[PDB]
Amino acid sequence: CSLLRLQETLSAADRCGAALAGHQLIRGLGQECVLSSSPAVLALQTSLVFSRDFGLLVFVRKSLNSIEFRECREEILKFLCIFLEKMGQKIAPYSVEIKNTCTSVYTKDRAAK
Amino acid sequence: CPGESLINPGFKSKKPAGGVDFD
Amino acid sequence: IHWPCRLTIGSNLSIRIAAYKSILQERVKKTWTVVDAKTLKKEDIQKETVYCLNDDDETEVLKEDIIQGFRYGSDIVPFSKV
Amino acid sequence: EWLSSLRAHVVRTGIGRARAELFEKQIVQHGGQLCPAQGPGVTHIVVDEGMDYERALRLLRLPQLPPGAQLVKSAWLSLCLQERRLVDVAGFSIFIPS
Amino acid sequence: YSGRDSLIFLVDASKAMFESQSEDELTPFDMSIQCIQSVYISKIISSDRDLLAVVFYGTEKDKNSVNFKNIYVLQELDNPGAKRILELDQFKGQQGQKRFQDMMGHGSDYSLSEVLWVCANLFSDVQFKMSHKRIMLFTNEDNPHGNDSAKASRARTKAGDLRDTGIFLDLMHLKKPGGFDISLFYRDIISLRVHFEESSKLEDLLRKVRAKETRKRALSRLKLKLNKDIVISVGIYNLVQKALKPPPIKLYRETNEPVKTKTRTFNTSTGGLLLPSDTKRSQIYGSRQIILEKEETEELKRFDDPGLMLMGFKPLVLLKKHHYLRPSLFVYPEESLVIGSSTLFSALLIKCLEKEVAALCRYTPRRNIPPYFVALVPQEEELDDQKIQVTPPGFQLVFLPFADDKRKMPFTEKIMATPEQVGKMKAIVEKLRFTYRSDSFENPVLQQHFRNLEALALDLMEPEQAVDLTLPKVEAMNKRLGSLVDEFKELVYPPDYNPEG
DNA sequence: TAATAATAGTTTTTAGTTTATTGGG
DNA sequence: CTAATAAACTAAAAACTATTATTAT
Repeated sequence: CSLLRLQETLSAADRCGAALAGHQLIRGLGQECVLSSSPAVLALQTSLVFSRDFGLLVFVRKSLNSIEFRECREEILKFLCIFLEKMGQKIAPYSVEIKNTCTSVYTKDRAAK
Repeated sequence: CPGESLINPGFKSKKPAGGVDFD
Repeated sequence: IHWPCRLTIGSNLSIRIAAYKSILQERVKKTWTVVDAKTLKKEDIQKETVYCLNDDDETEVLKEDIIQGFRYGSDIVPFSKV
Repeated sequence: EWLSSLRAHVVRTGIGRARAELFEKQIVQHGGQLCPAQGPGVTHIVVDEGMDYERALRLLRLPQLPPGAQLVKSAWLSLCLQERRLVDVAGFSIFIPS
Repeated sequence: YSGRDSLIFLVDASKAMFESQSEDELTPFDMSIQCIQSVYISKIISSDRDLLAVVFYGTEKDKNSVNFKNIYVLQELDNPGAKRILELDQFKGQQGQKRFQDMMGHGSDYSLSEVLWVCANLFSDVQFKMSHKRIMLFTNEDNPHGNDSAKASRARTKAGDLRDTGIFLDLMHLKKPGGFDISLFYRDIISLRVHFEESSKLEDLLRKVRAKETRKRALSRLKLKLNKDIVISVGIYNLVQKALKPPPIKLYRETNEPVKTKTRTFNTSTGGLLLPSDTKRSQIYGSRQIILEKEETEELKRFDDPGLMLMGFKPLVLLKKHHYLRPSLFVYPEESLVIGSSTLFSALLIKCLEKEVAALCRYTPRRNIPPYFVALVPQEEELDDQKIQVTPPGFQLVFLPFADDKRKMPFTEKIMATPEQVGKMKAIVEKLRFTYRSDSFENPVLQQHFRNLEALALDLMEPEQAVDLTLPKVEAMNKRLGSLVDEFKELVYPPDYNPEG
């Protein structure tokens, strides 16, 4: 649904600095979370590949020391927690890349924080 | 407020170091 | 030990002096070393320090390719030692 | 001289310099003579714990792994050092994707 | 406490500030630029934790979210940085004002209400714990909007609005050939001489200030016990702390990013990585060394809980004043945990001042630390001419040496001298007497460290010279005394013995 | 079925080494 | 014929917020 537009905007919302961009990011992430919090049978499938592209984006771009990205990091970790708890064991294709991203996050420059 | 650092609220103004002035 | 020096008054007046430390908060010369739980010697123990480029994926930094710095303003200015 | 049957290679990357030279002198003393990794005759390659096959390939500029060279960690060789005899590389081999 | 501070600076864009009555004199624009750079670097040295901004108005262009015309912000409210210093520096000088007039607009009409609105807005755009208000301005004209009385009315209305919202302003005199003439529009819209001149407090801004001035912070929250159960809330402070150079910030060679530090211990014979548990404290006394672990080492160091237990009373004269071990501390009464402790503090200080006796008290600063014996030295509250305290009230903390701390001295005898020589250097000291003041002796070595630091930061043409005060002006004293020094040399020294070896 | 009380996270001293720096014999 | 040692150096702990689980029903 609108999650495609939303992911496009979030990928476009980290060009300049202007940590208000991070505020737009966190509010947005709240909306996609609650939209995909309760799918019926269908939106979960699109949400899976949305999670794929979003993890890709935060791994390749949200890889710096800006706190506007750090708050995004914690909120999306909680968000992925609740989705995978809700989605159960159906995210087998994304498991190893999630592990790679998470290990990178531990080894990320955020290790100073 | 007089006697306070105009550059620093809550702190007094400090006169520059002078050294000595013998009598 | 003491401090053999000269008192100074202006330029034309001076007195050789031997200053002594009257009161000092003395400290024990001996400090605790580190030994192995089994070897019980410093020889097996080898402490070392590692510096690597945390930003560029823990890329190792030479101990002579390393510089100090100082936080000047809302930033850290690069600065050497010598 | 039980290590004299070892013609291995040591990698400075991932290994502390003091650790690297200590391993070098230990292997030389016990007869183990080092050889370049990209060259032949490499029994083992001394790398860190978290080394990747492609990461090692791009580190050593190797399109392919050298023949007979095992991407083993320093834990196994250190182990063989304290109990003075060799151990298998099982539990120390890093997987090679095809 | 009071958190971050904000200082905001306003200068009108008009040709009056680009010109002077005497061309030898600076332009108001240029003197304002150099003064603002001076206060920026002074604040960077002193209290860089706070927030500063740069904003202009009256130009031919505007930069702000509100899009009010000719209202051009330059630097938002941020901790000052060297890039800000330099990007405000290039506009200094004649060529600086020329390039400013080129790339930046200058000279137009506006409203004071709108600039007040946008400055208050950007002040609100900070999400930090604000401490105080400081919104500086710089103008040589006292009536910028008297053409429209409605503009003056709305300006004073918005000034009342800011002073209602807990905002404080301040006005700087700028040189006016006709006299700046305050109270024409101010002293009523803001919170004396007409001031043809301008120097009213800028001279305090131009003088270099280099310090750290650590804010109000308690050294330790401590609980005092008299015998076993008398609980007292006490707060310990210090009036002096040794000033040290800021620590070096280790960083990479090329990229100059701060490299993180990794520290580890590994085996030699095994070669493998060691473990913290394997670490054992070892010392070698005699043949048999001692095997120990750290935890029980501080357990041995652990003697008593933190607290101050009264060990009695001794007159202040019995202690020998030369016995010091550390910079003296200062305690103040507290009412945080214990209520009414300040009443006890007042009663005891009054009684001890009446009886001029110290209060010996065993001292334990922190857990698992060896205790110590301290005496409580009362201190009164002394005011200045304007009834502002110069000596804080409360108690000083003196430190007494142990037996071992007193180093043995070599034997020294008593030697007498002629009273004629005694009167001679009595006259000598009376010649060169003065009065000590604590606000005249800094460490110029640290000052030179800083000086080189801005010299390298801003690429200053010269390493700024440290104005040392520790060097005596030997020529002056030699002129004042002259033929008295050789009189001493003949009176005391033999006339063949050089002071050197 | 939905509150408030413990409660970590940055500065900032300060002890704890360490050193590299003299003349001692 | 072999030193306290001043300065440098890292370590360690307190102080001040500092929101953040956390019971009641």
